[PDB]
Amino acid sequence: ERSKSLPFLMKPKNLDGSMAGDVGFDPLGLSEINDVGVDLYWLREAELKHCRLGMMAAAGILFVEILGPAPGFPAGKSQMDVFWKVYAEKPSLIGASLAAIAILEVISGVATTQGRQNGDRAPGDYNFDPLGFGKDPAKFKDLQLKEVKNGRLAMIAAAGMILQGVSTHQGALENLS
Amino acid sequence: EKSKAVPFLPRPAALDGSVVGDVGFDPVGFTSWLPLSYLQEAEIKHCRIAMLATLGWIVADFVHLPGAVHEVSSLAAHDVAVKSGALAQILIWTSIAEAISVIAISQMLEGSGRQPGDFKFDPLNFAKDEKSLKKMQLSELKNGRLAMLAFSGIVTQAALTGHAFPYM
Ligand code: CLA
Ligand SMILES: C/C(C=C=C1C(C)(C)C[C@H](O)C[C@@]1(C)O)=C/C=C/C(C)=C/C=C/C=C(C)/C=C/C=C(/C=C/[C@@]12O[C@]1(C)C[C@@H](O)CC2(C)C)CO
Ligand SMILES: CC(/C=C/C=C(C)/C=C/[C@@]12O[C@]1(C)C[C@@H](O)CC2(C)C)=C\C=C\C=C(C)\C=C\C=C(C)\C=C\[C@@]12O[C@]1(C)C[C@@H](O)CC2(C)C
Repeated sequence: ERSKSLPFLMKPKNLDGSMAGDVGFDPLGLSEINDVGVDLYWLREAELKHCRLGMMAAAGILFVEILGPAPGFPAGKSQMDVFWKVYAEKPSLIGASLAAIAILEVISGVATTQGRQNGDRAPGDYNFDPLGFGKDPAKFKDLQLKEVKNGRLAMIAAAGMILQGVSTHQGALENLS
Repeated sequence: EKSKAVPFLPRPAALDGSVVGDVGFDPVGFTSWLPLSYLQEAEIKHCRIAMLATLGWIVADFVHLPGAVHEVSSLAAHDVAVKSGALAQILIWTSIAEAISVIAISQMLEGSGRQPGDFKFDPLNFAKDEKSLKKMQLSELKNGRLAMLAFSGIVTQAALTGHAFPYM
């Protein structure tokens, strides 16, 4: 009856055990929202998209700062400020990436709403397993848990890197030391 | 359910299997409120127009017709051809063809039996049975889509950088 994460709180009604990373940590009861097209399905899809985006962004920042930029690309070690140097010399790359992300996000929203309507697609599912790393069950749950935990950690990390780069105008590991 | 192209999206519910080049790609559901034959005709018309346009752009940046008016790049050829009246002739004959097309598409939508884009233009055969016709229709659709995207890229690159045939 009590949430596993917060023993002083009752179990959130909509979070039983199903989703990976579920420990009952919903103090504000946001999982019970059923308005403005927002429900547990939409919240989970948003959480998974945030997890994946944060993982990609944190990996990119760390890669560029440690191993350096790719040939022909600007340096500076400040990832929040090197973006304007890339846009100053290769605006077409940024524009094409933005257009591609826009199209993919329109497709993602359509897929999310459709799967919410005629329930056949789990939240965050895009059938993207080209290498077959999660075919069999009893490993899919473990992979989902790993992805969720890594994505939450990378969300926090990427938000921290964004704020550090905006404020200190220095690199992430530069702030570290 | 679970359209072939986008495996996580539902089938567009208007494209089951009985159209050439039908991989179930309609995420925004254009076929849900527009006739399928109308959209097919529009797509095939775009394919043919853009194939001709890409070939003409690339060729005219290499080979020029005799005369001083034909000595401009394809990027600047529009303002020269419109002034000389060269594009007026193309406009006149294209308008004639498109009025006949108005009649044809109206008849196709109101029964008839004319397949979308089927003008029966076939001096040579190149398509003897149903299988050959289907294969060549798929080839035409794929080549036309590729040429539409290719002309888009060619025009955008040439406008961005006023370069010759290599528009990099
Ligand atoms: C979308 C189709 C299209 C359009 C609008 C244009 C437009 C133009 N072309 Mg052009 N061209 C095209 C296709 C096209 N071309 C193709 C496919 C080729 C390859 C043979 C060429 C080869 C070409 C050359 C070599 C030159 C031009 C030039 C020009 C410019 C002025 C003279 C002229 O009209 O061309 C004259 C066109 C030709 C001599 C060949 C056209 C052959 C046609 C397109 C193929 C048969 C299709 C058939 C007749 C369709 C019937 C239509 C129906 C309604 C009845 C003008 C901007 C001239 C210029 O100023 O260059 C900058 C020039 O020197 N074009
Ligand atoms: C209606 C809609 C879409 C939809 C739909 C459909 C289509 C109807 C389908 C469904 O049926 C429903 C629904 C709702 O899904 C809404 C669209 C979404 C919006 C409104 C898009 C918002 C995106 C904004 C982002 C993601 C911007 C991020 C900015 C960053 C800046 C980066 C910086 O580097 C910059 C530039 C400068 C640097 O110095 C430092 C920083 C600041 C870090 C980080 O990235
Ligand atoms: C949109 C795009 C790029 C957009 C870039 C933009 C907006 C950038 C704009 C800017 O930089 C400028 C210009 C100047 C700056 O000052 C301002 C900004 C704004 C910064 C590229 C698309 C590029 C699109 C591309 C490359 C498409 C390739 C498509 C292929 C290969 C298709 C293949 C098929 O069609 C066939 C062949 C057969 C079919 O049946 C099957 C498939 C597979 C679908």
